[PDB]
Amino acid sequence: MAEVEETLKRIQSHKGVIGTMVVNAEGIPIRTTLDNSTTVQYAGLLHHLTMKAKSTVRDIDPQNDLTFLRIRSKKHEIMVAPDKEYLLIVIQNPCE
Amino acid sequence: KLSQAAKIMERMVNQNTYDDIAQDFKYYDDAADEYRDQVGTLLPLWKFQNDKAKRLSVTALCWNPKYRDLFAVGYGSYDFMKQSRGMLLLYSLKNPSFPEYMFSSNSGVMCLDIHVDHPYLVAVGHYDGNVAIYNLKKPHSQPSFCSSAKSGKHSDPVWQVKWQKDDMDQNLNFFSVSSDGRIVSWTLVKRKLVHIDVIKLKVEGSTTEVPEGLQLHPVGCGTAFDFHKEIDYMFLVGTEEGKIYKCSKSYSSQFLDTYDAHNMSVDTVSWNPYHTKVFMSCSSDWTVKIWDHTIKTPMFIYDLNSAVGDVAWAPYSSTVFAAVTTDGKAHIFDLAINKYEAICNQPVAAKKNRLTHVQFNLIHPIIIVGDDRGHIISLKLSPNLRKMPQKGPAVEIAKLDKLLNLVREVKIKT
Amino acid sequence: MAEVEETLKRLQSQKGVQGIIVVNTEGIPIKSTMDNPTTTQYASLMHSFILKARSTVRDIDPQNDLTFLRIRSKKNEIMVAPDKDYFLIVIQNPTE
Amino acid sequence: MCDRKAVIKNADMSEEMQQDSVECATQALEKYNIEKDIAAHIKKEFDKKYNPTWHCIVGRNFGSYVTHETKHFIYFYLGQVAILLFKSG
Amino acid sequence: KDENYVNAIMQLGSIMEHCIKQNNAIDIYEEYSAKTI
Amino acid sequence: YHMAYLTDAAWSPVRPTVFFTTRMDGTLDIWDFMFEQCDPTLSLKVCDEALFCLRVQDNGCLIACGSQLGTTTLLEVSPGLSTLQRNEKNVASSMFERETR
Amino acid sequence: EEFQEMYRLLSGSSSDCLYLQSTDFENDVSEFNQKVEDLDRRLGTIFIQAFDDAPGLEHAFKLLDIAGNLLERPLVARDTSDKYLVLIQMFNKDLD
Amino acid sequence: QNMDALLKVTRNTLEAIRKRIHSSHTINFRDSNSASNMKQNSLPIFRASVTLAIPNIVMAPALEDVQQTLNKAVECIISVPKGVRQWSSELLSKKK
Amino acid sequence: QLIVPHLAKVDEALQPGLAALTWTSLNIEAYLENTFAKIKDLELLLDRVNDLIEFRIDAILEEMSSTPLCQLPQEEPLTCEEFLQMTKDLCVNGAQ
Repeated sequence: MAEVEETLKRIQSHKGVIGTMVVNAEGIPIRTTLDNSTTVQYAGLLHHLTMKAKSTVRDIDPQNDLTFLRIRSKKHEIMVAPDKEYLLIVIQNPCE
Repeated sequence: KLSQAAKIMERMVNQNTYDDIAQDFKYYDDAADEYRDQVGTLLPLWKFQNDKAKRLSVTALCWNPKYRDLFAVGYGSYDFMKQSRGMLLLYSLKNPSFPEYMFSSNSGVMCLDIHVDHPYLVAVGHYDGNVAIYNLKKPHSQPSFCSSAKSGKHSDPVWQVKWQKDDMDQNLNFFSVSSDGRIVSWTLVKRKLVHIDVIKLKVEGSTTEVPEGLQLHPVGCGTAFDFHKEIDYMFLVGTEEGKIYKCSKSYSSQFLDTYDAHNMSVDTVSWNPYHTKVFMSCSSDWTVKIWDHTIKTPMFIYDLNSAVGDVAWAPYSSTVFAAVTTDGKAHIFDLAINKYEAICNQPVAAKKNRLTHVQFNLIHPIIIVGDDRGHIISLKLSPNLRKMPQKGPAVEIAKLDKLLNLVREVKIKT
Repeated sequence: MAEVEETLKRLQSQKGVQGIIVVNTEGIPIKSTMDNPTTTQYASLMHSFILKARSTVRDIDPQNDLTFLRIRSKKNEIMVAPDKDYFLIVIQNPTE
Repeated sequence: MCDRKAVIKNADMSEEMQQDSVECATQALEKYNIEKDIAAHIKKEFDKKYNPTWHCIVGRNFGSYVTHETKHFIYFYLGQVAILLFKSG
Repeated sequence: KDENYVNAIMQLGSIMEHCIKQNNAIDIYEEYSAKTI
Repeated sequence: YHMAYLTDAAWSPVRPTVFFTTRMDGTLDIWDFMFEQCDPTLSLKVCDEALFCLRVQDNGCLIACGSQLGTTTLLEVSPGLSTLQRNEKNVASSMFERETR
Repeated sequence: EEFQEMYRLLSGSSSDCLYLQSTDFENDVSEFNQKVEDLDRRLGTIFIQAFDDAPGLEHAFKLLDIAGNLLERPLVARDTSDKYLVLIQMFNKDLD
Repeated sequence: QNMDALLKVTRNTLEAIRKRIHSSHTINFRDSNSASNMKQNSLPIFRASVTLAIPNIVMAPALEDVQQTLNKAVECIISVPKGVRQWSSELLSKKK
Repeated sequence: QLIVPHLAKVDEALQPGLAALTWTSLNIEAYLENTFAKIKDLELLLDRVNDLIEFRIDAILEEMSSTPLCQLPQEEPLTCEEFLQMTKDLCVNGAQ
């Protein structure tokens, strides 16, 4: 837990990072650096975007799996990291 | 309608070719330096090359003053009877595989410099005596400004061009030196490249009257020149004859001082970025000489036993400089550590290969070495090569002043 | 036009790039350098994804708009930017 | 009072009860966050005020095909939350 | 409290710390006479 | 001192520093004494006959040159020679006072 | 204002600038004559550049009379001797 | 050049007439669904009235008069090069 | 085609220096000035002819070529009485 939070504070302390949260392979936050209502909306939408990215990987070829996801918009960049049971999603502004 | 998208991915196809390997060299050279006493090593980083300049010599190198990853490379031909076209290429550390901007010239590019206030403007001189001003914002390969016979040019190859502060009418200004002994100030007024002859180089002591009545006065071929850091009018001329002419902008007829520097061609004269009185000279005489502008005699002599192509001061401290030689060896010196020998001497290329130019990145601790076959190699200095001791330029001034005064005390006694 | 096709040839000649497809907003490819059936399922499946990626981002922020999308699978990263009425896909292997 | 502009797309009534739909949806959005209760509050207020049977759809991404009586249907955007109110019964 | 939360954060956080710097060091939005009439 | 007599002139109504001159050799000399003082900025061979009259339009863009043959040439000067530069009057005010002094 | 400050330092000095004692001729006149000749070659350089800027016979002679009473000094006479012959050469060109 | 330029006058005039007459019946469908009564997107060339004259329905003015007057316009367009004197060609096509 | 009499004089200007004259010759300067003057007279011939063709013949031919003989309105549909102006008035005025 101490090493877990040490990396996760380091991720937040990196340049341009707006907020970091962990959503599972189901759609619920675990820890967050934002408020509860904003994170839950971030958790349900981006996880369902993550498995849709995972779906886009497997119908291209079933032997392939998604390992990393960047979503750049007009304002920020959403950075999804898929694992077996967790998604490490980080909001970062590259312009900052 | 895909112009915006294709420009985004062109810049940013170069992500995993940058930051899988840019953070690599941040902590890749932390090895075996706690066991080595005072000898550093040059760490082999990436190699930059293009197919359009395989048979051309790298003749000028200059980092971008704004970007820590972008640098401009010029290609020429030092072989006098193998002259050819000249390439102007810009490489980014983001894209080691492909250069960011390609430019071409009819004559061999032998000098370039990037404006510090305007990193998108590069002034490039050639073998035919033309100086050209390329704009990086324009995607076209043509220079924005270019000298010619009608607009004023050199009749001899241009060997160094250096950007300068704007003139009395707030127009961009840069100076050029060439083998015709003419130091010309080039001014960027509207859409013209106006030329002003500042100093005409002449050789003293060899004005001999041929016995029918004509005096072809000897014209000293100019090779290298750099401006003083603080004094605006102060600059030096490194000549073909092995002489250094201390000169001023306001004195077009009289040199302020003359140093008998070397005995073959002085390739590079540069001022110390911290100490205002220290400049250095290298030549094909195999000796590397350090000088004070108030003293005729050279403070240090370093015989490298191979023709020193280029030298460059490091901007992190005033007592360390680098030298590259035609035998393929890169020499690193530190006066505070070794007043007589190189702290590092590693062959970065082959014996057949002749090194031409060398420069340092401004922030990242990585150097670039040019070549006579167009090769570019990146090399990170070891922590032994960037060892740090209060901070400030006056600290570096006082550090070199103690080294100056000690060698002054050497020459007073010895 | 000339700069657009030069960039397309430059992107195809980039190291590790396996794919370049120009698709409109419906899923129909326009310009492609490869075989059609791999091109078509590349066009159609992520047009379903870009309708989900843009909706998820705009669900988060009404005034935001999707500018870029990275789908890093185990073999490569699906590297693609929408542009007005079109989106241009670059299939680049970063290890190649 | 949030400054969510009522962007009316299709409002098939008179103008008076269009504002009642806007004001009640403003109250429903201020009082509730779950789209269940926002659609519930608009419908239960309209059932009490303008007789059974009303149906309200509240959400951010939905494509709706419903059949509604004349002079008894609105579809509008209040800020970003979309409200589909129609009478059928 | 499950152990699979620990190694997933270490594996993906190594990807995050490597790739956030990839967003930081590279800016994506960085956009580089008188004739006779 | 030119090799030919000077026959007409007209100031630029939009540029205080620009005046135009004519010769008997059909040469229209465009002068601008911030760029070059002792030499004209642009020299034009308008015709092979003697110019006699010269007029400039009020916007400073169009120039009419009349010759000895009763012909008139309409010339559109460059935007650099027909547009007021920033504080060009202030440049002219300083050196006119300096040269008067 | 910079010129006002340096003269204020001389005016505000505790020791008078008009301090006259023994052997003071060799103390400062050798430094004073050095500054006169340095200003002479600086003014001579100004006159030479202005002589090249002189566009005619009468204006060069007016400029010759502007910089008069100093060209009799041998060093600036050597500097201006060539430009007198240049004035000779374009008097020919005006006669032609 | 003068025949070619004059042919460009007639060919641009005749194309402009031909393009204007060639207008679709429903060419105002882009505005609204009731385009039968409203004026078209490109304005209709002619306006007529429909009335009954037992046992026939006669449109006024006559449609045959529209074709004849358009042909008379074409004839006077054809009559335009008759009034233009020609220079520097002996024979183009005037028999043998 | 039309300047071969004068180009023969230009051909009369160049030939003594190409074949008969040598570098040791002392009449080079007379040949230099004779060639320069005849080239200078050729410069005066070229610029006047270029002005009278690039603009004068071409633009007036272009100006009359761009004239539309039928000023087609878009504010009022043409009728039987309206189209008579197109047939008679502006058709004759365009012909003039």
